[PDB]
Amino acid sequence: MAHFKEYQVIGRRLPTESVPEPKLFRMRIFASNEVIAKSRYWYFLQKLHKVKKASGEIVSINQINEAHPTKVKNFGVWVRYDSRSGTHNMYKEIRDVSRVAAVETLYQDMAARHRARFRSIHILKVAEIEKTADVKRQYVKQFLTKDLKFPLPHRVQKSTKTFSYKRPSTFY
Amino acid sequence: AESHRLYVKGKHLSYQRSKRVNNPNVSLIKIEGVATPQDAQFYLGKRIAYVYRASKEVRGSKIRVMWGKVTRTHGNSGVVRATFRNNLPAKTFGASVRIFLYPSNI
Amino acid sequence: MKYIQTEQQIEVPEGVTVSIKSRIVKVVGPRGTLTKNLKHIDVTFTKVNNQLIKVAVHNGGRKHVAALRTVKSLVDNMITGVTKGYKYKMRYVYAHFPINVNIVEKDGAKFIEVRNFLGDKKIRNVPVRDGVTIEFSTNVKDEIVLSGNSVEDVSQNAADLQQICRVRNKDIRKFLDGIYVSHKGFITED
Amino acid sequence: VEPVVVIDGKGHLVGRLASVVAKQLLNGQKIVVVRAEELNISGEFFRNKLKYHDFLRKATAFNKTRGPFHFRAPSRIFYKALRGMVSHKTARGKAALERLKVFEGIPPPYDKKKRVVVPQALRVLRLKPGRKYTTLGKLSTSVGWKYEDVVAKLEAKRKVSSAEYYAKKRAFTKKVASANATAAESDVAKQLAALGY
Amino acid sequence: TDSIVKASNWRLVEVGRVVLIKKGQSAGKLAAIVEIIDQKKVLIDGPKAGVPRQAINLGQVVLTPLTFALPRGARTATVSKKWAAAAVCEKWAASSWAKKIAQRERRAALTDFERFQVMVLRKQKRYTVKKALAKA
RNA sequence: GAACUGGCGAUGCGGGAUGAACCGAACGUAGAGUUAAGGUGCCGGAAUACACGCUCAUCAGACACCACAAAAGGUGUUAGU
RNA sequence: UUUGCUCCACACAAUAUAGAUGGAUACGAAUAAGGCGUCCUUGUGGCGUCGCUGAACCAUAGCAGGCUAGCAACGGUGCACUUGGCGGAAAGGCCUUGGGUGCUUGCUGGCGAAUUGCAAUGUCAUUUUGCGUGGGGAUAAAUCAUUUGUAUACGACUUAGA
Repeated sequence: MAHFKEYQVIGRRLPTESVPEPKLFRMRIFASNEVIAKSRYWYFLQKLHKVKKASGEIVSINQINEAHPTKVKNFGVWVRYDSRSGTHNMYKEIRDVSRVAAVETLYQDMAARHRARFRSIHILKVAEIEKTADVKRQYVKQFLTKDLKFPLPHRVQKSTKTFSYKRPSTFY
Repeated sequence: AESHRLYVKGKHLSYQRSKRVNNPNVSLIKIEGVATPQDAQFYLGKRIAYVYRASKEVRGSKIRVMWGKVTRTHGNSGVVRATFRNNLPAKTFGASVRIFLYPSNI
Repeated sequence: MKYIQTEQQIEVPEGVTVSIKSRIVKVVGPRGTLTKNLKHIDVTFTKVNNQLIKVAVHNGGRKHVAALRTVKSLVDNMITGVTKGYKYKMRYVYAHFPINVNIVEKDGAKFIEVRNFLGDKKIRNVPVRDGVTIEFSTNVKDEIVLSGNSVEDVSQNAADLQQICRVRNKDIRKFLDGIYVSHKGFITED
Repeated sequence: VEPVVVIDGKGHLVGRLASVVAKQLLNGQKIVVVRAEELNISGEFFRNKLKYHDFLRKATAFNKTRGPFHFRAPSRIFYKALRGMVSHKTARGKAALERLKVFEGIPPPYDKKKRVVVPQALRVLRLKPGRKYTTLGKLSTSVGWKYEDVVAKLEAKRKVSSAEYYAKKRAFTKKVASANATAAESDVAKQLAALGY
Repeated sequence: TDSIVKASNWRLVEVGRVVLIKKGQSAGKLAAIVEIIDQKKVLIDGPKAGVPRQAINLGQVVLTPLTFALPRGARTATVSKKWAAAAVCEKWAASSWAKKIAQRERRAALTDFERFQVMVLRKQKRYTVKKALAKA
């Protein structure tokens, strides 16, 4: 489900005769589609308040597009996840051009490094790092140096045919 | 001219099949120079001839023909499905067939 | 972590010429020539100013950048061996039987011959590697000197001589007899 | 597309080359593989030698002459890999296997024919740099192949003769290229360049 | 007496490096490297060729030997101005790589009649070339 | 040895190599199309697809039922508090 | 042994094809490097250029390809002859000297084709042979039976016999 979009989901408890106009709670949810986004909304509202989908209503769901989707950003993400033997809190840094793409990278990386499935991940917070010297992971820091430039040694060229006649090279 | 060919070379690969059951009514053909279904779309409906030789002369000739035609593409790599008037004899798995340019839409 | 770029710096003294094509390094100093094949390491050599050679690993992991420092040490040892050379000193340790060490000729090859080790009637022969010179130092009792341009070959000949004089079927921490490397330095004294 | 395709096995990974050749032969293409002793297997030499020893212990208990046979030559190791990728017990599999020849070195007449490569099976393109790999000739010698030295000597002889061929070929192609360039910028050359030639 | 080290130079991923996109929506248009995301990702912009400003994998492009001065993270108008100032398109078109692409496309665009002229013209040039080889 | 339900027995078919019971799906005789479960290096029909990472094992690992593995350890390497 | 055997030529008959339909088009080595060209105070040398696929190169027009005269030039390409070499990993192929002869679409010239009826592989290849024709060449053995015992259940083995 990593064709990720971000939605704002606003919902509430159902109005009653004694309590009209409830407090209109809102969440930011990364999900593949609106159905999953509303599911995640009710999942988190059930887990933090005494409101289930039966006693409430979704007032609004809107897709939030990245404000500047074409500038490279440094993102700090806070997650809590479940391992095989406990729950843990984690902080990670992702360099990428949008929030949804950072979160996609986050899910792929948590699956790769911790075998943490989507079920097992709560994204606590995704925030742009305003400036350098606040980045704390070296794998992001090393890309922020001055006049960065590196080669890509050992280029492997795709061959459309079964046999080549030339014993190819890896120069680049 | 040293060449007189007016057909495209093809190879009869196998029958349509699952892992353990084949269907001889459909033949899988690899057309030389075709690598994508998009390219193989050109050849749908083209007549196919399998040409083979016999000792006995039948009707003024010792070389016999099995006719068929390309029906649809198969997979992602340019293989096409073909149906023949009589099914190909399965000893021809790996034999050469001729895909003609008629009927022509170009 | 796959560091983007890691480099090490190699200093080249004035009398030394290093030629590196592909990964075949040759170093030519006043005392002679050394040649090393590094084709198994996958690094990049780049000369800066005829006295400085950079060596780099691009997008390399932990063990690959450990091997980069290893390459730096190997080339440094080549240069130090063609400038000063390597000298290894061995002392003879014995409690009762004096160890008799001689240079001998069997057939076209020099052999370090060891006799009377723990009173043994066996005669131990250690081949001398090419480039390694053998001397028996005077004014110090029972010291043999290994000298050469390659620290690898000198130290391996030293280790061969030390390993061939291991004690068997005895408590070695009591029967301490042997030929042990006592000094690891250069040929020129400074 | 050629009637016979001659594959230089040097630098290829044995299993990927076997899969490619098996599909070629099953689709009715004739393949000659030369320099089987220069094939490559991923993994360290000791690992692949342990694997071959584990192969070596498997034999029919009550009669070893009917058990699995343990061929030591590099060409027969590659042929063994090709079996298992061809259903050799059928008539169609026997025909596909009869479409195949494997050699150590490059014997005649293939020594004067062009050799091709299979880039999807090339180690230099497929293996990650820094990964250990095994050479089939040395593995075969270690498990009992007898003819590594004679093959190396005879391949050196073929390589010197081929180098003389190539020096002559360089002279001729330089002559042809210089004379073609001289005849360039003529009316026919201009028109052919306009047409894309 | 002089130390010699074979450099083994590469094309470099840096801001301002000209890339040729080889597959995707553009598929054969030049773009400029605007900023480096990570080891496999960059931001490119191709305003002259109409390539949208986008973040792309380095496996989707192939670096060219062309390079021009460009500040990090430059916007699309700035890239356009610097591209025009450096005359990147002409420097590309002067390369044998670009003429190879143009020449394969021209061959693909030939008609059957044009192929017939190609055959006759090649025979004539071959006749003259063979005379030159005989004299040589 | 009991409970509820679904099955096998009484049932072929596609998949799990193989198998009463699992997954999918239940069956007149055919044609065409699309799929299920399962797959797409080769055997073997179908991408040696694309993408992000992790792992090198001188007993690697490789799919549910299912054809086992533990307590306890490692400056191996990778993320993190 | 119905005047046997064998090898070149040759027309005939069969034959049966794991599958021809322009060309299998020759360095080696490396890939965190190379190819090619050029120059020199010959190197692990300088300089330039190339790759990013064979999407190439060669070939390729003519009744499945018929009939002909020249022009610059002595080219291109078959067929037999021939000169010398080279190749033993399974060489059985590669290169070259000279003349003869056919074609040449390099260019400009001259005639024909139809009715296979609107397509039908529309037969052009490659094997193995048997019967004839006309030239060349060669002119045995093995087994049974008998015999030996270095062998042996029988076969087999090992010996001998004009």
